[PDB]
Amino acid sequence: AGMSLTQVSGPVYVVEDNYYVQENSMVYFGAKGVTVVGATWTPDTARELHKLIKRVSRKPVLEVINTNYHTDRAGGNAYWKSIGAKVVSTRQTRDLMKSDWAEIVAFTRKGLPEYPDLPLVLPNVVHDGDFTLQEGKVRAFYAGPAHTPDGIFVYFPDEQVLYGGCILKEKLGNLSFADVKAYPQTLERLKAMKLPIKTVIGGHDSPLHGPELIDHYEALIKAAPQS
Ligand SMILES: [Zn+2]
Repeated sequence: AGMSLTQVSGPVYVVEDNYYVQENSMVYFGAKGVTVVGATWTPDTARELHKLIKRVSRKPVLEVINTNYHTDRAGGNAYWKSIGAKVVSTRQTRDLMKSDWAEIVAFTRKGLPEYPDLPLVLPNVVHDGDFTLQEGKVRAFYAGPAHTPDGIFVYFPDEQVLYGGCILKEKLGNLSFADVKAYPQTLERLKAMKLPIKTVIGGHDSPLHGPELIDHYEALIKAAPQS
């Protein structure tokens, strides 16, 4: 399918968005409504995700988290706003989105000419620190710069699942926005938290991994150019 939505543990589901370059995002089915983590690539992909959500739950989509300011994490924003979902990010992410959205859209369209020239749609709920949703069961935090300056992690303590959006994945990638030397230092700050982790969801490539995906990517980036 163009997109799948599949349970990994309890109320925590993984989105495999096979549009453009495959990106993986998360959905949390809560008691009052649904939290989406990663807005997906475009307003059209966001609509496709909503269609899948409505086959699982009748409860409203409450909010969507932009885990960074890039197109694969914020592209769906127009759709989510249109249905009355909050679009949530850190202040850092929101500020970078305002200044750099045109730049990231242009960069995206260099490799993906078919990708739409999306207008800026900013988060309307902005956090200055770490934050939680869903009665503390979805926990977002900053541990330093990596793939971008602003990318955040989202942890699901009940299910022991960690999502890092674009930060964690199988292949190195081309690193155009990355802080190559800080990247492993951010991964080590993450590991030093000693979070109970059974599952790490990679934001690209195949999503389902164990905690060792962190070590896998750390080793790749420590061997990279400019490391
Ligand atoms: Zn990405």
